Amino acid sequence: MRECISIHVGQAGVQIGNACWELYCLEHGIQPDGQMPSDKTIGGGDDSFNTFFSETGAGKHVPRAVFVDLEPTVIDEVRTGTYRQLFHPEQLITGKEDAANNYARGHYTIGKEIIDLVLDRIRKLADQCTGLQGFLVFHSFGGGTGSGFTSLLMERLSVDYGKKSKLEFSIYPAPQVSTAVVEPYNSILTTHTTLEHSDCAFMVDNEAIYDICRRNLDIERPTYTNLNRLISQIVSSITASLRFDGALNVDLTEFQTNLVPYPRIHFPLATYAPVISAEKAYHEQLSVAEITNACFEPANQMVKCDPRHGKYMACCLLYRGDVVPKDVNAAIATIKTKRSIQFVDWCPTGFKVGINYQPPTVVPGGDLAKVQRAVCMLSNTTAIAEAWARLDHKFDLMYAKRAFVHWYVGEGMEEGEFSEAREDMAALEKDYEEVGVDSV
Amino acid sequence: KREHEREVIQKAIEENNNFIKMAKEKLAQKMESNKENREAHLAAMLERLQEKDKHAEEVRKNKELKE
Amino acid sequence: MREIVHIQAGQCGNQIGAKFWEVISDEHGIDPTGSYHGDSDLQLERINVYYNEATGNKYVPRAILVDLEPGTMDSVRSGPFGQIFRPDNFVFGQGNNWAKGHYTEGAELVDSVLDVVRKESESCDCLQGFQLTHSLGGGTGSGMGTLLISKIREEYPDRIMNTFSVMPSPKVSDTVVEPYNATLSVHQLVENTDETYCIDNEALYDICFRTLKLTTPTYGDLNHLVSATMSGVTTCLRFPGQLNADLRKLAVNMVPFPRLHFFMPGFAPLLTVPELTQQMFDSKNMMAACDPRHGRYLTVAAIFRGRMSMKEVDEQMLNVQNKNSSYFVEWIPNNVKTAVCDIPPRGLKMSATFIGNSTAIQELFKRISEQFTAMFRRKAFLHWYTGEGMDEMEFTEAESNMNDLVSEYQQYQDATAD
Ligand SMILES: Nc1nc2c(ncn2[C@@H]2O[C@H](COP(=O)(O)OP(=O)(O)OP(=O)(O)O)[C@@H](O)[C@H]2O)c(=O)[nH]1
Ligand SMILES: Nc1nc2c(ncn2[C@@H]2O[C@H](COP(=O)(O)OP(=O)(O)O)[C@@H](O)[C@H]2O)c(=O)[nH]1
Ligand SMILES: COc1ccc(N(C)c2nc(Cl)nc3ccsc23)cc1
Ligand SMILES: [Ca+2]
Ligand SMILES: [Mg+2]
Repeated sequence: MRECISIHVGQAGVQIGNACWELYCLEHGIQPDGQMPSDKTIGGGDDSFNTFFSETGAGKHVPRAVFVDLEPTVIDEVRTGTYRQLFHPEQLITGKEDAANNYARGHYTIGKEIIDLVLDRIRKLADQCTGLQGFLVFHSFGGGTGSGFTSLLMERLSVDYGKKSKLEFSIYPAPQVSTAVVEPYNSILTTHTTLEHSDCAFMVDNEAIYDICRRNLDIERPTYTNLNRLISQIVSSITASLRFDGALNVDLTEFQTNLVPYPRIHFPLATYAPVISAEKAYHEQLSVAEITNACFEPANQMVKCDPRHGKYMACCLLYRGDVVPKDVNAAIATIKTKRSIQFVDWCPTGFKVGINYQPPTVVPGGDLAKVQRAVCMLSNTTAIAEAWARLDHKFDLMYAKRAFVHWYVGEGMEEGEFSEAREDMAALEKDYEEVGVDSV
Repeated sequence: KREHEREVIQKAIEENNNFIKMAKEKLAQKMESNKENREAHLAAMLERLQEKDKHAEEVRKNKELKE
Repeated sequence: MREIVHIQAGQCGNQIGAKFWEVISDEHGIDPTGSYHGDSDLQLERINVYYNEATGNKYVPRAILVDLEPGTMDSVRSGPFGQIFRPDNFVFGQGNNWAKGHYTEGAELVDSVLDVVRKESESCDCLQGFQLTHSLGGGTGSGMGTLLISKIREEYPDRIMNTFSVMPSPKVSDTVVEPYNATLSVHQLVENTDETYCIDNEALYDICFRTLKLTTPTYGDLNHLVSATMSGVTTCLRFPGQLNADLRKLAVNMVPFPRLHFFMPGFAPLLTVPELTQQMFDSKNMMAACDPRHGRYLTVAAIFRGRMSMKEVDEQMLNVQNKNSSYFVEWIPNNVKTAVCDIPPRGLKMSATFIGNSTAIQELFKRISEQFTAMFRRKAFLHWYTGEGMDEMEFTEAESNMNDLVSEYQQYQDATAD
């Protein structure tokens, strides 16, 4: 047992969910019809992959997942796509009017009309779990649905499932692929509302992913599909410990103990390597030392910021593939001498290491080269607050003139909700400053 | 020590319950005032549109008086 | 489906309405009979936004035709594609006076039009709202059109009201009461629409005369510009792309304050990707007779149609903003958004359509304010209106509200971040 239920919310969350579940099926040998020939446990089993897939008597392996959107367009492509047989129709939930890039419509006007149905569907998934561990919630900061409906759902989940674990994968906005000018408003509103209801949240900066596709995959102008194939690789690295068995496997919840020193400081920086084109991986094998080194190169981070000018409170390495502890320990030792890794004075400096032997998979027709070993680093660095600073500044430029605020007020929100949300963000930025100051 | 052990678990139950309780009350209050505020905004919008019908009736009346 | 209901009113409204339906029916592969003889299916993926589907695979525009004079209805039905419209959606009466269109003549007929609006609206899976084509200088499209907006807005207060409003110019029409009619309509539009495209007959003429070198341009010459623009600004409503645009998302992202909802459209060419961008931000390609360098951009939406390197579009749009950074308000970050669609308009391999919310639009309203007060401070011609029961205070108030719009546009042009 220890099941995990994934919840995919709004355009970004749904489409990233498509990439992730496709990759999971390839990693576990699950066909588009849901059949898994190597599973001799027909209709059940307590295997590692069963944390993410349930099984029917007919041998079908079904994602423990719900897709929710306030309009039908994006989820309809799942209903008619390559993996349509994978999902029971009740797992794919759509309204008719989206949030129109408006947090207040996602949280209140449109969102409140479908929230009870969404919790009914989630409840049906939970009732099939013998040991439910928690939820993984995928959404954008910037969309009206990803921000407003997600925070409504997180509030309702805290009520309906006590303090059962809730983790987030959150898409931080970038000008290169953003869709709305009010994304800073929606980001601050949802970050404020969700902060108490989330235990751990992985921010993915679309500009960082966009740059990695351009720099390392030689993609001239990356699309959502390019970004999502890379994002799903990072999500897969983080969830690999939950989905695979392993002597050196370390549970994600055990990394969380180290990553979260105070409830509000729960935003780990993810760095992933190697991201390399097929043309360049050819006759070029990257060693454990090389991919580990790449985790301390800021250009490989999921969030643009500079950990060299911040302090570390934790550092975790999640390896997959042909890796043994001896190579890892050797790579870390040289890195410590050669790199700018400053820890805060109140936490130990060792690196926590997990190794899963199943090597990374790539989606056919993708851009990533298939490699023998990969690593995702998860670090708690004060540097991640820069991303809050950039967003809070953009929020402030517009809010001082109250630009666009009438669209939220017209849906029933009050100005005090904006300032209350911005004050929490200011206090968050200050929390990150304080944890970095030396003890007395 | 046994007394302290059950007081610890009762305290854990009480905090978890109180958190659930306050979250439930917080959004119930939030959705209530959101519904009021949106309705007040729509009510004001109609009330000014209706004043436009009152004024349009008066306009036709004044035209009749001009005959 | 996210349906738009289209309404065209008065002399000008029905003319530009037909051309819009001609141009987008051609772009989506619909003939005058309503049948689909189309090459690609991108044309049909979002076709329900603007077309009702009929038995036998007929596509009927969700369009309603209105006029207080029966003549222009006949030309529409006789005009190209006249058989595509649903015959019940014609509503006609039996005089260039706003008061007659809004209060006395237009009121007599407005209840009948709403019945038709209701019928098309009740068949909608999820109504986005409405788009109205009309002139502000006549009597029917101007006066009755704005009455229809109020009555529709009363019944659909949670739908978006969008208009394509044609501003009068002495360069196109000599009727003296145009500045009165325009001012009275603007007074309505400021209060009762969410988005308005200012389609300026002055700019359309100036484009034809100077850019297109027509000594005497016709209403046919002017409307060819209008159809290209209307095709451009609706692109992201009609086709699948990286953004799921609809009328509400357009309003939310373009309108920072409720009253500042009057857009300058632009089109290019009237080419290279750098040139399209350069021309599109050029005053000579604006459909509203305003110079953007005389104001500042609150928000901008740009649409590139045709086949081209989107990498190059991205760089050129970043380039124009960096080099013209003074003309974009600094307190709205990233206020320019670009969309790209593969199908170009008819006759063009590449085009750029521009939608700007610029404080320079105040020049348009200032021009009308001059022509208005030139008459009102003489109390000239008021009898056409006070004879219908209107009060002087009403002209003062409509004048005063439009004066307020220009001040507000000037207030945010001068605002700064620090
Ligand atoms: N990485 C990635 N980001 C996406 C994707 N789709 C949307 N986004 C991001 O999400 C932000 C907007 O939120 P959306 O999820 O698209 O909006 P929504 O959730 O559908 O909510 P609505 O506004 O009501 O439609 C944009 O800034 C995009 O950068 C995607 O497929 N992959
Ligand atoms: N640009 C443009 N303006 C027009 C057109 N038709 C009328 N107008 C303007 O509209 C004003 C008169 O409105 P009118 O069309 O007579 O309204 P209606 O007769 O009630 O439908 C004049 O000032 C014209 O400048 C047109 O086809 N193109
Ligand atoms: C200022 O930032 C924005 C401006 C506009 C939009 N939206 C919703 C659009 N809607 C339509 Cl119909 N077309 C276009 C074309 C380019 S953007 C756009 C989004 C953000
Ligand atoms: Ca099994
Ligand atoms: Mg959406």
